[PDB]
Amino acid sequence: HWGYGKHNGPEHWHKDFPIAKGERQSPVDIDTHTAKYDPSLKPLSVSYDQATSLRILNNGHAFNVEFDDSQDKAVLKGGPLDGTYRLIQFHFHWGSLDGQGSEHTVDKKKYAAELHLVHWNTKYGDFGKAVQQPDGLAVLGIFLKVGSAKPGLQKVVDVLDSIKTKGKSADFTNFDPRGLLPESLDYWTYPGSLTTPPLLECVTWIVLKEPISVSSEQVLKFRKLNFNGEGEPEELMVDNWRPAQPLKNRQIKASFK
Ligand SMILES: COc1ccc(S(N)(=O)=O)cc1
Ligand SMILES: COc1ccc(S(N)(=O)=O)cc1
Ligand SMILES: OC[C@H]1O[C@@H](O)[C@H](O)[C@@H](O)[C@@H]1O
Ligand SMILES: OC[C@H]1O[C@@H](O)[C@H](O)[C@@H](O)[C@@H]1O
Ligand SMILES: OC[C@H]1O[C@H](O)[C@H](O)[C@@H](O)[C@@H]1O
Ligand SMILES: [Zn+2]
Repeated sequence: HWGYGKHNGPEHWHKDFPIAKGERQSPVDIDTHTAKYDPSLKPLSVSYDQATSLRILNNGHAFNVEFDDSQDKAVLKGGPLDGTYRLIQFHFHWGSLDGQGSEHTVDKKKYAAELHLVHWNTKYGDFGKAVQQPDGLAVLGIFLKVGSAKPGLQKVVDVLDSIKTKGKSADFTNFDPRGLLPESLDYWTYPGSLTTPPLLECVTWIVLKEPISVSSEQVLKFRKLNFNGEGEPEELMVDNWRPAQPLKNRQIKASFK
């Protein structure tokens, strides 16, 4: 099965997912000097006040905090997006050490971790149909750097001991994802893909420029999770990030002048 190790990591994925070498793969390095301000971008609207979180799951690659997406409870609109995109889940990618962990990089800088808030375009009815479309998904990416603690992350941190191994889940109701945002919504945007198999080229990426700060203790608890299932030899869930992929025939646009 695909993973992040030497024998099943990103350099192997193309053998079962040939789109891994495609024209629109993610993540990418964001060259800030090359990225151009785009006056055609509309204001970005993150509308999470009615979000309904349900559950947190260790899926063997990361942990997903899942939302009720049966209605427009928590949506992303505006910016580069045409129409309404509905929040389905968020997850993170992180490193074994503070100096790596993000998927996107900024002028080749790697952050300690990266948060992905995943949304699907409601014109396509369901996530499964959305991932058949070139504008099916919008992922809001947020970098994490290590410094002061992020208070709105602590509830996530504290439940991780209950989902240590692959396949474990726990109730995770009444979690407010607004507490994971930075102050500014300045962003870069480009067309890309899922960063894990099946690597589908369906994503409008919106990557915020301002990182959030989390404490060393918070990210250390991410690193206590396990890739393995219960009873199996312990493999710490660390370095679950894909490196930057070729930009090819793309441009990164900036929301800010
Ligand atoms: C059993 O060994 C493997 C190795 C690689 C992969 S892949 N292509 O990364 O999904 C799958 C299985
Ligand atoms: C299968 O669903 C997904 C959704 C999102 C992502 S990512 N890591 O945000 O690009 C990967 C896989
Ligand atoms: O409990 C987390 C969040 O859930 C939402 O459905 C509520 O409308 C918010 O007021 C609350 O902060
Ligand atoms: O032909 C000029 C155009 O080139 C494109 O590649 C850029 O995205 C536009 O911002 C520019 O106006
Ligand atoms: O908000 C997410 C979770 O945070 C804490 O774990 C609370 O104890 C729990 O009730 C809640 O579901
Ligand atoms: Zn991701």
